[PDB]
Amino acid sequence: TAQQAPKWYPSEDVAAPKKTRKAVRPQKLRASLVPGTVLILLAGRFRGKRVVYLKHLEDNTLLVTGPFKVNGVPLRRVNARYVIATSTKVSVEGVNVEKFNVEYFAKEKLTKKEKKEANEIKTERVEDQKVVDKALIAEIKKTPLLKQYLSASFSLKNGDKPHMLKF
Amino acid sequence: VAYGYPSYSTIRQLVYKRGFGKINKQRVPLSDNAIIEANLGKYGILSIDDLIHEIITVGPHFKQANNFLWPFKLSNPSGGWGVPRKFKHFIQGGSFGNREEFINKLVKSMN
Amino acid sequence: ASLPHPKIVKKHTKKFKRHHSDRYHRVAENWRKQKGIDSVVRRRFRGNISQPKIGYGSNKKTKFLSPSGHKTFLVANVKDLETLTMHTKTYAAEIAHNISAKNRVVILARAKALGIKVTNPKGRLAL
Amino acid sequence: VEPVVVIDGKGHLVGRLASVVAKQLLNGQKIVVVRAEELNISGEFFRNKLKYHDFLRKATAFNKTRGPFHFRAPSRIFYKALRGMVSHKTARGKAALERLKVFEGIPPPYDKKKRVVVPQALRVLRLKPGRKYTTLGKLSTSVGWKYEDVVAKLEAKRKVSSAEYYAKKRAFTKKVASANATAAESDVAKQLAALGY
Amino acid sequence: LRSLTTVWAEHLSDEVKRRFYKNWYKSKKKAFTKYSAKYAQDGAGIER
Amino acid sequence: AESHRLYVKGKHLSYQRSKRVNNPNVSLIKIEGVATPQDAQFYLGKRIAYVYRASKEVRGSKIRVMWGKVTRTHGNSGVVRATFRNNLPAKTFGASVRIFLYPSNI
RNA sequence: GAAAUUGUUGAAAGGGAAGGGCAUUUGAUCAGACAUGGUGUUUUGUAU
RNA sequence: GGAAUACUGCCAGCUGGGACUGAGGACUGCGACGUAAGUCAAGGAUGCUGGCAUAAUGGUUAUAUGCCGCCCGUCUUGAAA
RNA sequence: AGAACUGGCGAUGCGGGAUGAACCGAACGUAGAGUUAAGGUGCCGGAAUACACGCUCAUCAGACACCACAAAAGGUGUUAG
RNA sequence: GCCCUGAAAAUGGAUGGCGCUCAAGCGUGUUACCUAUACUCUACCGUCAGGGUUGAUAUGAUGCCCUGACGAGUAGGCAGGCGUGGAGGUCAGUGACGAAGCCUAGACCGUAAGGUCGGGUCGAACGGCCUCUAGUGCAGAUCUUGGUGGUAGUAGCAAAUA
RNA sequence: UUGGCGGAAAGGCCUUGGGUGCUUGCUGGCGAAUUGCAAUGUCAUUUUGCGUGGGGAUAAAUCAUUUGUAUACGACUUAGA
Repeated sequence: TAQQAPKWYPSEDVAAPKKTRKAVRPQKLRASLVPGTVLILLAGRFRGKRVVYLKHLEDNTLLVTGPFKVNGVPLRRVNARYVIATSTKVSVEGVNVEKFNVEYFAKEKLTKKEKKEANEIKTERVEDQKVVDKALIAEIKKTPLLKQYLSASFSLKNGDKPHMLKF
Repeated sequence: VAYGYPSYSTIRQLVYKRGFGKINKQRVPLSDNAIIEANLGKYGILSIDDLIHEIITVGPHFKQANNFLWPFKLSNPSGGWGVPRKFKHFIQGGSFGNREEFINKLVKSMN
Repeated sequence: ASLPHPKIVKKHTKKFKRHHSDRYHRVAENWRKQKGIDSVVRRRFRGNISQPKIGYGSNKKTKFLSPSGHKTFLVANVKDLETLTMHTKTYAAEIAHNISAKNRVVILARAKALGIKVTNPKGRLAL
Repeated sequence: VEPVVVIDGKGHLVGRLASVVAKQLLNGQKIVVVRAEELNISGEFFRNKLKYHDFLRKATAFNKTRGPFHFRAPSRIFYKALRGMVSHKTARGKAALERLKVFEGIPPPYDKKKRVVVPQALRVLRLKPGRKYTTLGKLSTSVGWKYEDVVAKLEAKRKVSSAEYYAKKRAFTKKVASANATAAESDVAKQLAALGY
Repeated sequence: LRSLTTVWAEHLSDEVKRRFYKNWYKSKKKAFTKYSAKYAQDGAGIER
Repeated sequence: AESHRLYVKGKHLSYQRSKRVNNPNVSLIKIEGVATPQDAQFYLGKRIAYVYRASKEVRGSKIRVMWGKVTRTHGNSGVVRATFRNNLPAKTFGASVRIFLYPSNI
C-alpha cells in the first residue's frame, strides 16, 4: 500500500438544514412609480426610450408598453430599479390589463442540442398589443406634444447634471 | 482617562448594546434577563433594567452589580474627538480629565 | 459527486520561497527561516517577503480537499481500491507513479465499476 | 468635458497657475498655455532677478553640461515650475507632461481658439493692490532670453489681424441681436419665456 | 531664424554640383535636372 | 439624435492611499458635475464600467468591460470611492469611466 | 549523466544596475465542474 | 404683558439612500401578534430570475503600471556602512 | 565622563517627524467593513486655493517640538500700548 | 509684536522639492475632511482555560462537541512535526508491460519543513505504515577537494645590429 | 467651381456659382416585438501587408583603389568609366 489508511472515514450522508426564518413579504414600490406614469428605460434594447407604465407584476417587475405604434416598444416587463419615473402622468383608467401575469411571458426554454449555427412571433401577443394600444393611443392625443415626446428618445446632453435635474 | 457624570440615556444604551456579564471568568453577552437573574438574582436583580437601576441609583449592591459587568469595549467616536490634540486637559482644549456632563456626548459616539 | 462543502478559501496561494533564492543559485527555494541578527525579512520590514505562520492555516472543514471536493488517496492495486468502496463521495484515488502500464488498466476498470473517481486516469495510455 | 483647454498666460501667477495645470494633466486633461512671456510673479523685479541668479549659480562642478540646466525662455520658467510639481521621473508623470504645451505669444491654430483664464491664479484677484510684481518677459530677457522683440512684433501683428475679426463679429452679432428681438414678443416667444428660455 | 525658401540658378556648373556627390565618376549626374525643368517657362515656379 | 449617452462621465484619479502606501482594492473616481459631498450622495450605489479595448477578440468582441459600484463619498469636493470586481490596473489613472444611472431611486 | 559555465533556436523586457512585496491589465499556458438519479419507457441489441 | 426662536438635552418617534457580512445546519430557548388553529424581522439567508456551461471565472507564468523594498552572515549600545 | 527614579532601544515591526535605534501615536495571527491617534488637507500627495479676526514686504523674509543654532546693541519701517 | 541692521568659509543645493506675498508666512478661533498592524463588529487559524458526552450501530473517550479569552520578540527553554543512511515486523506492497536517479515558468495537497501526480531520459532494484538506531539536514568558517566564469581574444608574445 | 486672405509651427479661414441629398417649420399613413427583466452590447482613429485598377520618375551610397589640407584605429579631405 502506498497509503496505509485513515482510521475514521467521515460519514458521507448529508445532514438536513435548519429551519430558516426568512418570510417573503410583498415588495413596496417607491411612490414615483404609479400606473400610467411615463418611464425612461436605462438598460436593454430600448434604453433611452420613454415608455408608459401600466401594471406591477407578481415577480417584482413592471408591465410596460411603448405604445408599440408610437415608439416600437412592445408589451414587456422591466425591473423597477432599471427605469426612471418621470413626472409626466397620464391616465390608464379603462385599459384591460388583468390578463397579463408572470406566466404570460414564457420563454419556452430550448434544449442545448438545438445549437444556433447561423440563425416567429406569436399570434396572440400582437392581438393583445393593439387592444391595449387602442385604449391608450386615443387617450395620448388629449394632451398636446405627448406622442412626439413618447416617440422621441431620451439622452444626456453636455452640461446636464442628473443629481440636479428633475426627471 | 476621560471621566464624567453619565445620564440615564447613556447608561441604558451602554448596558443594552455593549452589555456583557462576567460568568465563571467568561465574557457572556446578556441578550436576556434569565442569566442576569442567575448570577445577580441573590441581590434582588432580576432584569436588565434592575441592573441599570443599581447603577444610576447607587444601591447597596453597586459593587457586586458593577463587577458583574465586563469592562465596556468601546469604539472610537463616530464623529471624532472634536479636538486637534487629545492628550491635554479638557479645560485646555484637549480630551483627558473631567468633562463633567460632556462625557455623554463622547460615550454615545463611541458606543 | 462530492459531499456538500463550503467554498474553499486559502488566505494565501503564493508559494513561500526562501529569501535570496532569486539572488544565489546555492540558496534553494525550500523555505528557511532567517535566524540572522539584521535580516530585514526576520524583522518584518515593509516591502519584504512574508513568512509562513499559523494564521494562514486552512479552514478545518475545507482542509485537505481537492478542488473537485474529494480528499486524495494513493492506491497501488485493486485491493487498495475497495478501501474506498463506501466513501466514493469523500475520497478520490491516485494511481501511484510506479504502477506498471498494464496494471493501471485493471485498476481503472474496477474504479469505474465501483464509481470511484481517479484523479489521474491518463498515466501510460497508448494512442 | 473639453478636449484641449487653451489658457491665456497674461496676468496669471506662475506658481498658482502651475499648481492648477499640474493637477489637470495628472487627471488626464490636455492643457495648452499661450502668452507665457507675460505671466506674473509676486515680488518686485529685483527680488525675483536675484532668485534666478541664485539658481543660476548651481551647476555640476566637475562637468557643467550635466548639471541643472537653466532655461531662459519664459515658457521654460513656467515649465520648470510645473515639472517640479509632478512626479516627472515616473511613467505616469511623463505621460502627464505630454499633455502640456507652453508657448510665448499665441502661435497658430491656438490663435483661432477660445482662451480661458483661471480666476484662482489671476494676479488682479490674488495680489493685494499696491503689491509689486514682475513680468516674465522682462525677467527672462534679463537672464538671457533673446526673442522678446520678435514675439512682440508677431503679437502686434496678431492683434491687428484679430481686430477686424471682432469688428466683423460685433457687427454680425448686432444683426442677430436685432432680428430675434423683432422675432420676440410672438406667440412662440412667450411660450419660451414661460419655460425659462 | 529659419529659412523658408531656396531658389537656384538655371545652369549649375559641373564643379559646383560635384559638391553634391561622393562618387562623381559613376553617376548619371542627375543634379537639378528636374529643377531646371522648372525654368523654360515665363513665371511658372521661379518668382512665385 | 447627435448624442446617445445614458451614463455620467468620470475619471479614475488614483487608489486609496496614504502618503507612502496605496490600497488597490479601493479606487477614487471623479464624477463630472459633482463638486460637494451632497451631490455625490445621489451617485452612491450606481454601477461603474471601465470600457477598454484589446486586440484579441474573446467571445465576439474586442471590447472588454470592468464592472464596479460607488460605495461612499471621499473628501469635500465630490470625489467618490468605488470598488470593482477586479481592481483597475493603475495604468488608467486619468482614464474615463462610465457611471450609470441604475439602480435608480427616482 | 545534476549544477556552475557555454552555443543555436523560440518568447519577452531593457533612457545611469538587476532582482523583490501588494494589486490589477495584457500575452502565453493549464487543472477542476460540467450527466445526479429522474417522472419515464415517444425505446432499440427487449430487458438494455 | 403675552409669545416665538436660538442653545442644550430626551424619545422603548417615523422614515429614505449607500456599503461590508450570510458564519451555523432536524427540534429544544427567550419572545411578539392573535379567544384559536397559526403566523413572525423571535438561539446566524432565503425567494424569484438571466447569461454561460466555456479558458468565461480562476490558478500559474512573463511583462507593464501605481506605491513600497539598501546585502546576507557575525562582533556590537549602535551595520546599508 | 559619572550617579537617582521612571519610561524606552537592545530584543520591535507599524502610522507621523522628508531622511534617523531611542521622539510623537500605537506595539504585531490571516482577512473584510467602520472610526480614529500622531500628523496633516496649493501640486508632488489621500484630504477645504475652507471660514473668521489681525500682523509682516525682507537688494541674506518666514514657515512648527526632540532637530539640525544665533546674541548684546539699535531703527520717525509698521502696529498696539 | 512682525520686519530690518548687527549676520564672514570654502564642489552646486536645500522650510523635503516646486513654489507661495489680504500667503501656500506668523498669532489665534470654528468646522469639514485624509488614514496605522491601533479601537469596534464578523469570519478563519492556533494556543490557553472552563465544561458536556460509555448509549446502542460503526470502528479515534489520546474522539466528538459547547463556551470564553488570548497571539510582538534577540539570547534562551520546552512542545508538536518534516526529511536522510541502516535494523525488527507488516502491506503474500511497487518493478524489465520498466525500480532508482535526473530534467520539466505542467497539475494537486500542507502555514511550513515537505508529499503526490503527469511528460521526457533511463536501465534493476525500491517504497507506505508501527517501532529501533545514528558518521542524520549547510550559504558562509581568508572552510576541504574537484570543476567553472567575468576580466578577455585582454596584458602580452619589443635585450643579444638582419 | 470662382476669388482672395493667413509663414510664429502658415496646412487653415472667408467667399461666387450651379448640382445633389436631407429638413422635426407644420400636418398624415406603414414598420419596430423574441436581445425574452440588465450585461460597452461593439458605430471612434493609428500603423502595417497582400490583392485590386488608375496615374507618375527611371538614383545613389558603402567597401575595394587613390590623396594628404587628415590621422593611433575609426573618422576626415581628394581623385578615378
